[PDB]
Amino acid sequence: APPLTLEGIKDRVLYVLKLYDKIDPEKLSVNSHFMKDLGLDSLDQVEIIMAMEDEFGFEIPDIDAEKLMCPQEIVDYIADKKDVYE
Amino acid sequence: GAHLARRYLGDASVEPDPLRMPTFPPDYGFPERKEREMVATQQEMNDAQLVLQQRDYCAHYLIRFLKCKRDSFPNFLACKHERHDWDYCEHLDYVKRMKEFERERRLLQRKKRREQREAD
Amino acid sequence: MLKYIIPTIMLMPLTWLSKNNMIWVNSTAHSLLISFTSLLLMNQFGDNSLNFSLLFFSDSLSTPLLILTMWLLPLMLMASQHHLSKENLTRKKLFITMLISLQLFLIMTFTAMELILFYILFEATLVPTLIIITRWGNQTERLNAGLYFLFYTLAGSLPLLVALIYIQNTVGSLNFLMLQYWVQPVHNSWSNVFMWLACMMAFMVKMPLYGLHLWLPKAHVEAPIAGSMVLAAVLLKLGGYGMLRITLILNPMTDFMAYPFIMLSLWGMIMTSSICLRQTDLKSLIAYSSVSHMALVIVAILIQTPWSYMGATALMIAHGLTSSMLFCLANSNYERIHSRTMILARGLQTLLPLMATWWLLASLTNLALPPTINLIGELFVVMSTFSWSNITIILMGVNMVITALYSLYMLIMTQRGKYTYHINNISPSFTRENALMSLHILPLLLLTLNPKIILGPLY
Amino acid sequence: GFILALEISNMTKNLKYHYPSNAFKFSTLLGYFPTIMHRLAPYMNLSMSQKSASS
Amino acid sequence: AHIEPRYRQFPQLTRSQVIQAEFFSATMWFWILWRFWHDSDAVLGHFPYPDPSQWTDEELGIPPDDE
Amino acid sequence: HAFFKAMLFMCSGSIIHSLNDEQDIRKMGGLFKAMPFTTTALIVGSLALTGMPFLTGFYSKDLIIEAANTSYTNAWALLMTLIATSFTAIYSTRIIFFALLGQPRFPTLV
Amino acid sequence: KRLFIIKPSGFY
Amino acid sequence: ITKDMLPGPYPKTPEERAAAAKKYNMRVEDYEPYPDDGTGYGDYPKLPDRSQQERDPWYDWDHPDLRLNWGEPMHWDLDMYIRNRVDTSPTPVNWNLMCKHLFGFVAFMLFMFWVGETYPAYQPVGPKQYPYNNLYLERGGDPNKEPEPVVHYEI
Amino acid sequence: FPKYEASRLSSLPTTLDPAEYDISSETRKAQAERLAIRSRLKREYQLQYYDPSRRGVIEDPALVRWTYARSANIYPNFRPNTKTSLLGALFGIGPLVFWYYVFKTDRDRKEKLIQEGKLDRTFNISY
Amino acid sequence: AYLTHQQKVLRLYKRALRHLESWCIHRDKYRYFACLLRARFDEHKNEKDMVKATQLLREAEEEFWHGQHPQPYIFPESPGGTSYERYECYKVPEWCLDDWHPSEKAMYPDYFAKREQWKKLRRESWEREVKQLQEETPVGGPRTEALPPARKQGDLPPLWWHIVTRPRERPM
Amino acid sequence: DSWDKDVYPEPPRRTPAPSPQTSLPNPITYLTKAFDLLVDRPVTLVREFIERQHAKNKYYYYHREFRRVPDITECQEKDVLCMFEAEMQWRRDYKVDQEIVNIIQERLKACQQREGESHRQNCAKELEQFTQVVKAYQDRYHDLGAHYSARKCLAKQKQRMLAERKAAKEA
Amino acid sequence: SKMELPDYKQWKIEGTPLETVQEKLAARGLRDPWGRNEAWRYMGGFANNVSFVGALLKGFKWGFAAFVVAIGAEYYLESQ
Amino acid sequence: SGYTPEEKLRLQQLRELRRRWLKDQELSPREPVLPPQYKTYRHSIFAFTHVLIPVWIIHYYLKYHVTTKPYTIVEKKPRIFPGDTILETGEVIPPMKEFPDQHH
Ligand SMILES: CCCCCCCCCCCCO[C@@H]1O[C@H](CO)[C@@H](O[C@H]2O[C@H](CO)[C@@H](O)[C@H](O)[C@H]2O)[C@H](O)[C@H]1O
Ligand SMILES: CCCCCCCCCCCCO[C@@H]1O[C@H](CO)[C@@H](O[C@H]2O[C@H](CO)[C@@H](O)[C@H](O)[C@H]2O)[C@H](O)[C@H]1O
Ligand SMILES: CCCCCCCCCCCCO[C@@H]1O[C@H](CO)[C@@H](O[C@H]2O[C@H](CO)[C@@H](O)[C@H](O)[C@H]2O)[C@H](O)[C@H]1O
Ligand SMILES: CCCCCCCCCCCCO[C@@H]1O[C@H](CO)[C@@H](O[C@H]2O[C@H](CO)[C@@H](O)[C@H](O)[C@H]2O)[C@H](O)[C@H]1O
Ligand SMILES: CCCCCCCCCCCCO[C@@H]1O[C@H](CO)[C@@H](O[C@H]2O[C@H](CO)[C@@H](O)[C@H](O)[C@H]2O)[C@H](O)[C@H]1O
Ligand SMILES: *C(=O)CCCCCCCCCCCCC
Repeated sequence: APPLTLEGIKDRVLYVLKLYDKIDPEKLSVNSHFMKDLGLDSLDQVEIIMAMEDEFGFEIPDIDAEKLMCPQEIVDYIADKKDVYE
Repeated sequence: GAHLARRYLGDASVEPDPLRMPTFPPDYGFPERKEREMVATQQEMNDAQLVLQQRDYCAHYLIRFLKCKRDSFPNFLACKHERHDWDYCEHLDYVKRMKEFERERRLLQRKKRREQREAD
Repeated sequence: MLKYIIPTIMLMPLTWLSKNNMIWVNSTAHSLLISFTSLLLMNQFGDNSLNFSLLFFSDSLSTPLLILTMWLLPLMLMASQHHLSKENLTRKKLFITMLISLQLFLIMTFTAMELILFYILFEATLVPTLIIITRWGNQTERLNAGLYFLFYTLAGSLPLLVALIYIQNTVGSLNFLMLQYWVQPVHNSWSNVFMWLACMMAFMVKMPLYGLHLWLPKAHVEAPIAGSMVLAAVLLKLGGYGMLRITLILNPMTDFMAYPFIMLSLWGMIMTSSICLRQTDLKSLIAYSSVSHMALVIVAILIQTPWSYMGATALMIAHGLTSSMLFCLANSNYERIHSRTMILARGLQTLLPLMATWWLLASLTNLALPPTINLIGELFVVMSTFSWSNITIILMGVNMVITALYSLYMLIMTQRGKYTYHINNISPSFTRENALMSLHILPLLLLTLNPKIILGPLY
Repeated sequence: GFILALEISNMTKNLKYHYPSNAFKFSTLLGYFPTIMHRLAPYMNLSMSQKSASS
Repeated sequence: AHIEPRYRQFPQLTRSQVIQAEFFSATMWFWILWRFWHDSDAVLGHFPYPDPSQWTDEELGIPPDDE
Repeated sequence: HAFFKAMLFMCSGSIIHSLNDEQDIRKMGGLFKAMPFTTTALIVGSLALTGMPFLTGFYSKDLIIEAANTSYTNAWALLMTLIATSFTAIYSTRIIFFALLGQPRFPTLV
Repeated sequence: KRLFIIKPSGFY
Repeated sequence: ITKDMLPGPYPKTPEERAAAAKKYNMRVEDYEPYPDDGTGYGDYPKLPDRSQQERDPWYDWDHPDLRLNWGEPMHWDLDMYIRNRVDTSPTPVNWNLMCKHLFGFVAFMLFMFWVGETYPAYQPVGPKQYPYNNLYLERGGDPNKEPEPVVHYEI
Repeated sequence: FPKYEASRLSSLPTTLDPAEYDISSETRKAQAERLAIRSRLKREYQLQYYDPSRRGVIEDPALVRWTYARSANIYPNFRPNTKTSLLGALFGIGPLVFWYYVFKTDRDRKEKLIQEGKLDRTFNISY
Repeated sequence: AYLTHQQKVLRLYKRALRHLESWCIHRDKYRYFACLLRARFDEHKNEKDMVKATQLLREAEEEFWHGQHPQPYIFPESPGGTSYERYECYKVPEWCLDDWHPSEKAMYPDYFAKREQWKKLRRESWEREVKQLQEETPVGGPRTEALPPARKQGDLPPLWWHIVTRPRERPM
Repeated sequence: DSWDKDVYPEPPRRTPAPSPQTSLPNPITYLTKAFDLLVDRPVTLVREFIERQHAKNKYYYYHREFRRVPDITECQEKDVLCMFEAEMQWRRDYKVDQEIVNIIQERLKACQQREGESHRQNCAKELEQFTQVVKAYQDRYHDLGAHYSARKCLAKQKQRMLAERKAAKEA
Repeated sequence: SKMELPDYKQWKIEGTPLETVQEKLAARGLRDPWGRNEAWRYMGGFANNVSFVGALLKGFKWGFAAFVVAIGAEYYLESQ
Repeated sequence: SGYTPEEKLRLQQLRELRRRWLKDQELSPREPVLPPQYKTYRHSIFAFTHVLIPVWIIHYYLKYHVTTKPYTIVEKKPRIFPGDTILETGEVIPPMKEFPDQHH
């Protein structure tokens, strides 16, 4: 497989969120909290994590998933599980 | 085939039993049956090492085919005519067995008529 | 036999007069040279045994057992010298002396031509074995294990002594050659039922027979590694060797006296193979494996046919090398993690690759993979038991299924899976340990090329 | 078989949800043979090994 | 390497891999059509199957119902 | 059987390798054009398995079936064998339909 | 980038 | 470990039930010995009979393969419940229904095979005929006895 | 929806167990102190597992109790009663008597046939 | 149960979506039925009576069990998946490098120089990590398996070695 | 050659002469010629060299002859010195008889392979000779047990002879 | 070497079965907010795939042409 | 529901250490520091050492050891067909008798 990079992971995490119709792609940043800034709820958060599992092809356990509330946290969680250090 | 439907779902008393056939004399209804002719001698099949199940009345065609097969090597597409001669002979043998089954059935049919008419 | 008795004795002065740092080097080197000369015993004839004197003879039954015995002494020395390193020097020399004295009693036991001389040496092995277990075992339970070992054996041996002396009074001789020509049939009577039992119970306890086996899981587990190696490889075979000899004078009464003991064995092996599936102690698992295998030897000896005697002889030799190798393999783990619990250290193939190969080879021989001599012996016994009664194929077949399950269960549990995280002292296998493993397996696999020398007198 | 298989395959693309049939589960779970045999037989044998033979 | 991965896009192909696949797909259909032409018997039947009901009683030696 | 069955397994290995060790057919799809040579071998292997005339499978399977319905044989066994031949074409179609046809259902990094 | 492969000692 | 930390006899009194539960790192409320039926369990805790395959895969076990934590009491039958052996996890289909469908399928197929052996399929063909008194000599018949002649005719 | 029938080898899913729901402050208290025991045992393990100077095996008393409970502790807690004696008789003597009559009966039949000459042994010369 | 009512509903949502995805297979069909399923969850989003909310959750679980896929999709490296624990045989603990022969270590002089620095960093931090844990833990041991960060400059987060130095997910 | 043709018979070989009915070349014919040149020839020379060395050092070994001693029938009971010789003789003849049955079994197996599909009729003589020898071997040695001896063999013979006398007495 | 991802604004459900789903959801008053995340599977070289019949007939065009050419050669080879 | 500040901070600090650890796993340019140490010819020495030398040994072994013992290599005797000529004796095998030469 082609190795992941922190910038590579971040781009795809933001890529997926930009294709979610409930997020404004112009108000979105790696630091956007899904509830406080983007105004989503928890049912939405489950779908976002579900979409990152499909994107990167591995499952995030529910106990871990519920704590990822901003795109940067998802980037950090994935890089940690895939041993991505750049 | 239909024969099974007649024997199992119908009346098996007038249906040949494949295990015990024939149940009539060979000459009944056949004044002077010719005896089947065998071309290949026992020694010839023995020396050709035919498989016992292959040493039937068509064995003389098989011997020709096997000899052609060896002599035409490596051309594994030759001997087609010899193979057909043996295949056709076996087809005629199978047809004979089909006739023997029909003769047995037609006699068992007759034997019932000749019993029903006598019975009444 | 003096060409083996005398040099075996000379090992004792050699060990005591060695430099303090050469006791292992000298004894191991010279016990190997004795092992080499033991091959001269294979001057066997088709008709006559090799009869040296009025005291000692050798035949195709005793010859392979003698060769196994003299080969094991060098291997027991290498296996021992690590865990005795801190031991006091004089106590180290005494430990080696017990092993040498055990070899001396064994090589004379397997070659004594007179049954009462066999009895005295058969019994003399108790002393060094008992001392080795109780003095140099590690746990508190070694003291109890020695008592069980001692009194289980003696409870059967003392009736044997009376029976043998009675046989000498009535026949006039206990020389085994004489017994071949002067033997008379045993006719039914309650008196002869108990003569038969007294002639066979001492040997059954040593095998051990199922029901009388409780001493062995205790003794084979509490002993130091060298003690376990000799207990499994050789001492269990004193029972089989004794039965093979004394059954000559028990016919035809063996016809119906064998039934209770064939039943205990046929069912016993399935019971003791099943036990191995739920064993938590690796050494205990191996010990219960020996009971399962020696059950076949008991059945083969009792049904008394030419094929079963060949199979019994092959099984005794093959089991000796395999069971000894397994104890040594488990000891190497124990010398690292200081515990016999099987589930404690897992995934060891990741940390000790070559030693995982030995585990595999030992496991395959244990489950009787053809054409190993383990399979050769086990197959010959099954062939003859089928003739004895066809239904025995069901019990033999089931045992072969269960034996594979526990043989590979032990391999999988210890060698495969994930390594235990907190165990961080798994040092790489030493040369001594690798050589010790290969000195079991290599001779065992070589014998496949020439199996006739381990098939006994009826070949 | 090809024709029937094609119709069955193409019907997966319709927007209709259908509760699984009993035969569907029987096929999917291999007739329950591994589910039953590989739990029952090991349990009986392994429990006997410890409770009766050993204890 | 010779082929680079793409993101959410149909992959890059080589000319060789496409041509070889077509050739062996085409070779399959030539073989089936070639054999079917010369060996249709092996699929449809090598010999006629006689209709036993079309056999006369004298062929089978079934005597008249009187005698 | 050795020929087309070993080929089928090597074709599945080719697909599994290309999708990062994915083995579920529900996450394949749209590979007919993306993996042309693997596709060709899979179709040839599937057709041979189902007894397509004059492929390797046909020269054994077809003779077996017509030797089994012309024998003196258990009727249930013959009927069960014939249904299994039909089922052979069904699961074969499953692999081709779900692995090769339709739209891709695999992750986005191709 | 070539990474270090952690293996148990093969020397012995 | 010391003798005070090893398994003991069946606990008779609530003070002994509290000592056993503490010894096994359990809550006294959760501690339940096996019944005191003389089978040799002593005070070893009776834990739920569930496979290790049933435990949470995502939790950080000290022994991930076993899915055990260091110090937690191990089930009496732990070695039977490792992930290589007996599985007790819930099934999509009820156990009793699973048995009915498997047994029912097998019994029906066996019944149908017996029927098919009673009503065999065969072709409308007479017996195959062989020459030379039915290959008497070839099949190993004695050459010193003249066999019962077998004659096959044309048709 | 037919209800879930739990078996020994097919346990009840937690999502269908009533005990999982309708939680009381008494149940949430039990869970809290269960989690405490696990947390205390974890800290004791980690303090040793992470120690740089530790080289060896972290001895686990729970493992030691388990292997001891399933070996040395069984006989001290054994009592000969109706249950153990009946089980011991059934599984100890039972099978031995059974296989005896199976083999004795089979071998008696065979010997009888051999005496009369009714057992085929034409090529049987290996035994 | 130690999961709140919220965590149970959210978990049931994800689990039911995954099993729905296994039935539907085709992405467009899945999107259609995932929105109908979302509408059902949104229909009782504001249910205030906890008793009625719990009963709704109970029924939803019963319905999920009836309608679950007998063979749901599992990610290959997830528990139960076809690649789960596939690479555990290649994960070798770092402490195995201490046993390497010197001739083996001489092949990677730069790697083992860095390794020594990490081992030095582990020794010199251990005492503070133990002390920090002692002084932040209430009497009677911790009540949770959570751990604190480092509170100072140069302090490392207590109990880090086996997190930081664990084997790579694809070691060989 | 090396073994006796009488002990190990082999019918005369009848290989048909090549009768090619094809224009194509026979690959086996050219492979055979290549085998003779590249394998048989160099191998033959290496052997001829070795045979030149064995002719320079010619020495002999012999087949042990065993004089006949009295059987166990002639031994006074419990007379070990005469019993020993008779017993050793009986054991030597037992091993030889085992090898005789092996020779007859090897003839039978060679015939079955040699005759191909015609073995059922062309190996009737070898089957008969095998049946007779196995019957004789069974009478001598079967059911004696692991502790077999000349004494037990005699008792088995006497029991058989007694039954034969009684059966004749019926006649 | 940064992997340049395609611009995200190019993925649109219009002209794909995802647009049909949105219409069937619009009738009931719902929306599919992830449709654009699936659109790449119905666009580009993944749009338009062979049917099952077409899959079997891969290579049938050239194979038949070779078959036609072959029998002509064989036929005339016998006649002449 | 997200991380608490303590949780976030611990993850932040572990992440720095883990990434530094992974970076240090990279090999330097000189590592490993090793100690001191066309088709036709390549395919020819394979045929020589793996086909010719073995067949030399096997042919020698079969010809001068295995075939010098009775019944070690037993061949099915050749099939003899009518019209064949025996090479050993020159005997001519008689042809089969005339068929009805029926064709269809
Ligand atoms: C693990 C333990 C195994 C135990 C095995 C038990 C085996 C039991 C063997 C019983 C057979 C003993 O042998 C038997 O002894 C009696 C002695 O009284 C002999 O019989 C003699 O005494 C009995 C009196 O009881 C008279 O009937 C008889 O007239 C007399 O000759 C029998 O002729 C003999 O057949
Ligand atoms: C520990 C497991 C216990 C399992 C139970 C085992 C029961 C075993 C009982 C021992 C055998 C007792 O039964 C024994 O049968 C044999 C025949 O085969 C008898 O043998 C004797 O009697 C037979 C006829 O009966 C005569 O040919 C001859 O006199 C002699 O062979 C013994 O006189 C008898 O004692
Ligand atoms: C022993 C019998 C041997 C028979 C051999 C017969 C000749 C072999 C033919 C190989 C075909 C090679 O040519 C290949 O054909 C296919 C199908 O037309 C072409 O594909 C064609 O259709 C597709 C879509 O419809 C287009 O994307 C493509 O641009 C177009 O050319 C390939 O672009 C071309 O590379
Ligand atoms: C021995 C090997 C034999 C191999 C036989 C191979 C298959 C033989 C043909 C099977 C049936 C052909 O398929 C028949 O025609 C067309 C496909 O062209 C199908 O038409 C289908 O097209 C679309 C696919 O885009 C489907 O979504 C739609 O549901 C359906 O109308 C018919 O539903 C089917 O009845
Ligand atoms: C092409 C295939 C060719 C081979 C076909 C073989 C068919 C074999 C059919 C075997 C059917 C046996 O399975 C049978 O199903 C019914 C329905 O659940 C079961 O019956 C069960 O289901 C319902 C309740 O859910 C009730 O009717 C009943 O209370 C219950 O027992 C039977 O207890 C079981 O015996
Ligand atoms: C009668 O000839 C006996 C044959 C037994 C069953 C054979 C099955 C053939 C089915 C024929 C139906 C036509 C569908 C192709």
